[PDB]
Amino acid sequence: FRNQYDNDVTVWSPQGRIHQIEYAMEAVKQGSATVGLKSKTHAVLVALKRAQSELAAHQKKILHVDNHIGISIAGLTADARLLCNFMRQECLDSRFVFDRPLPVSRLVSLIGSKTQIPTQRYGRRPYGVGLLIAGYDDMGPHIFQTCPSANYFDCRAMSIGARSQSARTYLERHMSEFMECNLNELVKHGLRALRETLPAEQDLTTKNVSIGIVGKDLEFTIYDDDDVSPFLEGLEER
Amino acid sequence: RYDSRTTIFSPEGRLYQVEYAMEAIGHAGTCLGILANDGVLLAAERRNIHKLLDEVFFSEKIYKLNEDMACSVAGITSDANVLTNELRLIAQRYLLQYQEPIPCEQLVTALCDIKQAYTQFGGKRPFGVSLLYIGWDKHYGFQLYQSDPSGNYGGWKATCIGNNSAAAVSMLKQDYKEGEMTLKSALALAIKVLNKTMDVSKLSAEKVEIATLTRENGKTVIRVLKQKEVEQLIKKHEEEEAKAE
Amino acid sequence: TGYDLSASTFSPDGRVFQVEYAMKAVENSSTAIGIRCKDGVVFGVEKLVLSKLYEEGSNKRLFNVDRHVGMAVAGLLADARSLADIAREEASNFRSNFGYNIPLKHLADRVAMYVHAYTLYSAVRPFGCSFMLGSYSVNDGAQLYMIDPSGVSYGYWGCAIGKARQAAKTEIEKLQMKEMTCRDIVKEVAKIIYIVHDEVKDKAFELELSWVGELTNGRHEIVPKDIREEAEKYAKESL
Amino acid sequence: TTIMAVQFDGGVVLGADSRTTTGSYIANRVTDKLTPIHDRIFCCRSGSAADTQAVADAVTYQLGFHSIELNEPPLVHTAASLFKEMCYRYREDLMAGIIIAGWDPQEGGQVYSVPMGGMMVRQSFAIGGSGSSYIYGYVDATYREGMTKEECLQFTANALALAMERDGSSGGVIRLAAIAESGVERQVLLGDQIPKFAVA
Amino acid sequence: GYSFSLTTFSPSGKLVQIEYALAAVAGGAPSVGIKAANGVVLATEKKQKSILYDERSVHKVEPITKHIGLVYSGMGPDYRVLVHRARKLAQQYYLVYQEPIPTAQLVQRVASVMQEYTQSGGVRPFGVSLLICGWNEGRPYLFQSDPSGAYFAWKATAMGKNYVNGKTFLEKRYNEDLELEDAIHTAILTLKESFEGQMTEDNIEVGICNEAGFRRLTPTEVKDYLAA
Amino acid sequence: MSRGSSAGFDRHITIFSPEGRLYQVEYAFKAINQGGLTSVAVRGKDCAVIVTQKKVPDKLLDSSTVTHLFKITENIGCVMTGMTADSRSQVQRARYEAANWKYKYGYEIPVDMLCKRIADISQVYTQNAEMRPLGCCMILIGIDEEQGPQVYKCDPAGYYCGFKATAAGVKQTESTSFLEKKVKKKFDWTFEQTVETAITCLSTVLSIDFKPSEIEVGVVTVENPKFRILTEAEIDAHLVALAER
Amino acid sequence: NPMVTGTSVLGVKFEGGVVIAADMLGSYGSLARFRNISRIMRVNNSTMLGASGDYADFQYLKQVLGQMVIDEELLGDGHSYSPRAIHSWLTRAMYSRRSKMNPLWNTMVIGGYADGESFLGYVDMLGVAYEAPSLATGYGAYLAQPLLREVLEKQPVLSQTEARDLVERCMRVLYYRDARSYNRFQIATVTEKGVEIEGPLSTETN
Amino acid sequence: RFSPYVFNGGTILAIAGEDFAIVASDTRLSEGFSIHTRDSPKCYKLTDKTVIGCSGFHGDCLTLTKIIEARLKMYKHSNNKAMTTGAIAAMLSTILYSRRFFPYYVYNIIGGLDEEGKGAVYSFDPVGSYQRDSFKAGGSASAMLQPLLDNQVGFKNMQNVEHVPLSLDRAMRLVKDVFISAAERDVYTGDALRICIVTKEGIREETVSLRKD
Amino acid sequence: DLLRKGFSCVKNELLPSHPLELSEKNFQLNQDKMNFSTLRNIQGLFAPLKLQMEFKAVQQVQRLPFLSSSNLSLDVLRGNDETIGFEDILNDPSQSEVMGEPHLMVEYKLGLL
Repeated sequence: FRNQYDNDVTVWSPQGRIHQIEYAMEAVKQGSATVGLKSKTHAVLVALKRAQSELAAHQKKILHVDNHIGISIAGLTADARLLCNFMRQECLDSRFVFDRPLPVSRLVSLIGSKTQIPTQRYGRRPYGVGLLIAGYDDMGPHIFQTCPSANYFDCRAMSIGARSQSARTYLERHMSEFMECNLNELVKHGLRALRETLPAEQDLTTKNVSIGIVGKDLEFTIYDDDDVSPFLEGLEER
Repeated sequence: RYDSRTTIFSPEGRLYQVEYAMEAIGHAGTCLGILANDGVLLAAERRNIHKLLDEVFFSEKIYKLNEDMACSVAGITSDANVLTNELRLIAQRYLLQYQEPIPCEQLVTALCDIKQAYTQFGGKRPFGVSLLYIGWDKHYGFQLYQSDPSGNYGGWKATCIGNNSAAAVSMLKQDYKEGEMTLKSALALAIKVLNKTMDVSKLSAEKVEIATLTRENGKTVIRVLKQKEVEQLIKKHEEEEAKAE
Repeated sequence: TGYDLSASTFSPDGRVFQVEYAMKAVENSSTAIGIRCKDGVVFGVEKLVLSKLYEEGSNKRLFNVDRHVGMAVAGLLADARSLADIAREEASNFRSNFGYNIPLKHLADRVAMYVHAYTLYSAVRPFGCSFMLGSYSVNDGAQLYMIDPSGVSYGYWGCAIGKARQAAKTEIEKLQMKEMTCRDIVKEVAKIIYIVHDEVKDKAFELELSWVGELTNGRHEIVPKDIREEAEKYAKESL
Repeated sequence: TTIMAVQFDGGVVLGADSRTTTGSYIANRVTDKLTPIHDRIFCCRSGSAADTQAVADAVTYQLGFHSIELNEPPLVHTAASLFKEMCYRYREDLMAGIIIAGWDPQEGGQVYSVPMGGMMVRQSFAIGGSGSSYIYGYVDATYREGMTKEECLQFTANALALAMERDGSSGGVIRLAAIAESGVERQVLLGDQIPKFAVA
Repeated sequence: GYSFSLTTFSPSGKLVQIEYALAAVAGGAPSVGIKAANGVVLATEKKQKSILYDERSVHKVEPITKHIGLVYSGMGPDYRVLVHRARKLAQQYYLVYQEPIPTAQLVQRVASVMQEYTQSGGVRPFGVSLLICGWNEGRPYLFQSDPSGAYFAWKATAMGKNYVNGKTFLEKRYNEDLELEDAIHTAILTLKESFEGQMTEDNIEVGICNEAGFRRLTPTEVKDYLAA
Repeated sequence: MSRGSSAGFDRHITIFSPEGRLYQVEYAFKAINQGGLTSVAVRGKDCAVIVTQKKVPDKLLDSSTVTHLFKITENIGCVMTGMTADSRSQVQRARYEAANWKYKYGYEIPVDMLCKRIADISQVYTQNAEMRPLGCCMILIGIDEEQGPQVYKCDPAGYYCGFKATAAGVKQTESTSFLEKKVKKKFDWTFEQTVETAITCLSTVLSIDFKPSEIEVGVVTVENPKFRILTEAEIDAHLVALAER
Repeated sequence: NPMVTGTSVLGVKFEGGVVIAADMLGSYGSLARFRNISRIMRVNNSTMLGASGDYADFQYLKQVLGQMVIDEELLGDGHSYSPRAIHSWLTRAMYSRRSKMNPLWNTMVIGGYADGESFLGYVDMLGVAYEAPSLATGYGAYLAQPLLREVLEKQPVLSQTEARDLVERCMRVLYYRDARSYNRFQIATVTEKGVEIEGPLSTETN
Repeated sequence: RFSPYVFNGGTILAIAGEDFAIVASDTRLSEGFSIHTRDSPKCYKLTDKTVIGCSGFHGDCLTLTKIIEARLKMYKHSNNKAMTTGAIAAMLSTILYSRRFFPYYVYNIIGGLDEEGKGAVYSFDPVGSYQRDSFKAGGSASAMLQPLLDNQVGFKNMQNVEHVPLSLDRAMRLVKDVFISAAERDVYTGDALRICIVTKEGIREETVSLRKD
Repeated sequence: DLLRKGFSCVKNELLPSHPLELSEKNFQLNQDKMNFSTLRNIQGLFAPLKLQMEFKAVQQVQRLPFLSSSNLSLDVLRGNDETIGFEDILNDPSQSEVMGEPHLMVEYKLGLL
């Protein structure tokens, strides 16, 4: 009994509720699992590449943004690539003007505003992609996750995408011991978190995991295929 | 698929908005024009038959666009006013460019371009006005032109637009001395046509707006026929049909 | 019904429904109370911890819109944050044009008309949030104003917006807020928040305070922590 | 053109000459250079007449609107800032030097001295216009603190007389205005009343 | 169906939205205009019935220039906008040509403005039909402006509610021979034929236009006229 | 583009009813009644007075800052009835227009010109496709110089008119009847046969006697032509003057 | 073209912070019109600023540059405009204003102490920006920069007292040998504790 | 009434060998008859294999070096590789020409390794006509430096001399000596000498002293 | 690099024909900015947003650009319904005196070209 109200984003349901935003959430549940835990010194983004095509190189979840900011996308590729361009523009302008790396906690607010603007005007759709922002600045690592609802959260660990509730449960069960970890153990925890989403019949191969790390002295470096062998090896069986 | 937006092709090819635009024409006053060897006339039915009206000034459907060519309207009269203003402005613009009076086809096509632009990119009501053009130019001499809200047009030797158009055109096809008629022979023919397309009411000079165009002494003459000439033409046709018995 | 698909539509009985859904939208968000006392105004929200993974301080609802002006919101976080950003620009413009700080009563009228201006067009939709502006200055004492999604701006001694505004208002009516100081008011604020909170559905919230007034030299601030724990405790033994 | 203002205890006293030259000819000799921005706030206009007049009218527009919106008498500093904005954005196209001065409940008598260029600075006494150069020294030597209304008026009249006798773009009658809490008490010093100093 | 757009010709090809503004005018307050041999009278019917309403404030027979005045029957605010832009048009013409605007030209321009709302989409046609009086080199002028943008020249006509019977009443009551002093009286009779409330002092507003220019009758003069 | 004209006779603003009556305008009139407040304005020959309810359905609310009497300019004041946000927006528009008039024409705007300007602005809303009439009616008062004391009233339709004494709100028609009986009967109303008239109207139409906290009075007089809001004491003084006999 | 100008701003690094100074006067040409204006800003809790040239443009900068500091401090994240960041932003602002042929007629001296390392930057009307242990503007660059550089080349690291005294001596030199100068100058000193402006300071000479 | 330009002085020099590309510049920032500072190097590091050195108006030097760095980052983002030397030179020519009617009063010389690792030097002009040269000098002292480089590197006007390939050590000796000579006669050159040695193993910087007067 | 339209260039022109060229030609936008700054500074951001928001939907549907237009509702939204100036009498758009092909002029209005 709400078919008239769930078509345009500028129409409140007679329950105090915008159905279009809630439908924009449902795009995030169509990507693929990706995990963004952090430690006291570093922040990592473990993502699972899409094995939906075959014989064709998988999509590119982790995206370089700046020397100290990296993102992981779990939504519409169009909106993801449209937001990453804006992010790059903001960081470039910040380094051009103030000659300082743009702090993560302000770039995220800029994202929030820019993604809120379409949520209110007619003839537009909310940005149907959820981000995972790993960054380092004067206050150490940060992990911010963005929703299509123009609502950004500050997270010590989060997973978004298909079946990400399993990863969230696992991280919630192991959040305490994340602050004190060397890079190896942090990446192993993230790999395990991504692993608890997959069906038990498949394991994390080197062709579908895309670790990307930033921290104190390490720039945001994306580790693609076989190069992720050092991180992935030593991972115990379930 | 249906009657909306003036920019939708029905699933059968027909622009329904324009087909409806060419429906209001079927209600306005009958207007016809006849081409003769030595001149052009443009007769029209003045359906403001109410007696309290004034200002018989030169026209109610017979406008003059420039020194050479004149116009007649049919349909939504306000859009007709807009179109006549645009025609006068276009004619003056061409005269400003080339310092010669505009050839009739030039102006007819210039207007039809606008009228078609309204049956395309838009969202606005197409002009529900069908016109008639009479004029002269050195390129082809006497010319007569028709137009539809669709933006289509064509040169006609003798035509009629408005109420009872079909019967008028049928009689004109069967009745025309094509290529070898003088002026007021065509005037008698036009009176016969209007006598065909009466209402119940028999016509009189209070219900007719004949106007004529003439090639004389190097200057073009558009004199709207006055009372006496029209009544005399009416008696003439009346006797002619009387002895036709 | 049928007259509720756009803000530019009056119902046959004369009610713009697509602003009354917005005023009924804020009842989806958790409560937020702000009390005005002799020295200043103190806020407090039943901030929901959606999951334990979130940092202590994500989803803040106590934005600072200017040095001397606070803000506590309720409703859609995105739209409320956008309005907080808009108010941050009114204060800046007023300072740039007239040198001194923007009066609170003027700021609440600068923004309320903005929220209203989105409530009379078919293109845009009304804001789905309500918020309280708080401030203090020696010239004019402490002021508190509230803006519903409809754009109505009134000043309040005690205010409460959220899914349980009624219980919160009932409990606020039990204080002589005109005769108290922030030091003694924060304790009562925590008491109200725990009294009004419904635990059965909303475990794991995070009480979040802020005051501005005489005791902080008229500058908006999140409450220093030790005070937050003393208020947390005080609300606990009372419950 | 020797507009002048002094802040006394509890209010301000303005002062101006009345002479609008268009070269060496005296186009207008009873000009009122004390345009009232508000009920208790005044400006003094120096420079090109048109620019100052237009700026004063624009400022009184904006300030009346602002006062209505705030439902309070405006602060003198608010009018000073409004003058500063217009005189600074269009600093190239304007030749205005304004001596905004008035009274408001909060800060008492204030004298701001927006010069040609867009500065806004507070002064215990502010002078401007072409003839002010010939009385800089006098006002520096004679000004004291805590002056009452009456001796402030006498000081203003003396300074203006000294300027008008020397400068050619300054002369005529001396228009004064003693703004205080109660209200403005304007006066015009004309003919004999102008202080005279014995020429050698 | 099809009665929603203002830009959708019916299958019968007749514009239903303008069809409706005519009904709004026909549901308005009656107005009568008469061309006498040396002048024109416009008289209109006042709905300011309650004693609290004032006459010192709002007027219906409202002037354009020294020699042109209007009267309407329809929606008052739409009138006020139309009269404001008619004043614009008259002054524009007077600046361009140092000449008082001819009545016919003002009618044509106002009619064009009115039509410009009939075919735009996303607006509505004016809910008023105007009656315009004027005096240009020694002959009176009277025009009626249809909301579609059409304009007509009338020797005498009635408009607003109950106009068809006012149109018929003017039939066997009008001719060349009537002149302004008698035109006033016959227009008054035409109004009270359907006044429904037995007029007094200011139940009506009357305007005249001879070479002394357009002039609104003061209530005392109307009172003089209602005496007979 | 915009959402589109909602399809329906009463769905949208510019669409016309079959007998040519805008509906959203009349729903806007019936939106005035939201709130329950009603207002009364009367004038003698040397004073104009506006009186309205002050209903505060709570005690947390700062009664000082809740109000409906706004000062447009120093000589012009208004009382707004209807939906509050639109009322305050229209107050902003009034203040801006009145200041602009003085800026452009060099003298204080007369009350009639202000009411006419705002009626013009409000009518425009009744002609476009997403603007909405403000569900709030204005009642201005003031003295210009010589025209006399004036009391005017706008409305969402864009209409405005002169009133010797008017009212607006829910209990409006009955107030109109009482006020008509008032004006029929005796009309000196110097300053006292004034406000006792307005307060008596408001009470007799509404309920038993008011007490000074529920009444909001603003006055302008010929020898004091500045909008003064009467304080809680002097309003109470007039209240006992009702009681004192 | 400027109308009311300021003469000179001096600034010298020292161990623990940065001290800068500028006299209090605005010249309306050859005239000392305003004799109590201040030409030293405290940007935030780590960076001050001084400026010479048109004073109205300096006030415009005070309006703008001040405003960004509030705009970030309301956010309450904790990142703050480091002194180098303000210097870069000012450089960009004046280069942009120059490129439109509407220059901000000023020559600032940004000084600040953050992260244990002092900072001293120079920006002029044309966007010529650089860093140096000692700065000077106007005829400060001819009459005070030579003494500052002479003292610095022998001893490269100065204490607070020696730096303040060196600035005072340079101010005496400027007061003697600069036409558009006044004997009432302000000294602003930044350390770990925060910006500190003493004034007015005279020059009691023999 | 407002000179949008001012000459800050400064000299640059580049040499392209076989495995290296020297870029050197004095570090004196001047204006009219004053020394703003003595420690303002005029060589900036762009990429691990390419070094730019600008001279002339310092404001445009700063703006241009920041625009260039931003453009390298944009190229890295869109194309997913660090720019080659030739690509950077072509970009710089385009950037300089975009202000043809408000020129960047800067003289630029690109020194670095091309795709195959051999040295390459590109010399520009204030509006972006670039070309490949084996060596170059620009700025105030360019007129003093270029003839000597023609003699010693290009072996111009000498007869019966073995054309030894230019070694890195001899290149350093030559650059240091030519700037020692230049500091003597040119007033805009001195106070230090920042030399960047662009090799396949990175970019290592040597700095020596000149006449301080 | 084309023509058949007057080689749309004007690059030689650049500099205004007069200090009163661009300012007087676009004083409409200049007055818009004057009033908006008057309203942003004192009234709010809501009032300029309203004025932009309305002025958008008074121009969207008046008439196609190749025909003359009156723009009524815009005039009584700004004070121009009783203030008439030099832009109303000199070269009125009714007799625009220069026109192109209808279509080609109605597309750019939205911006196809």
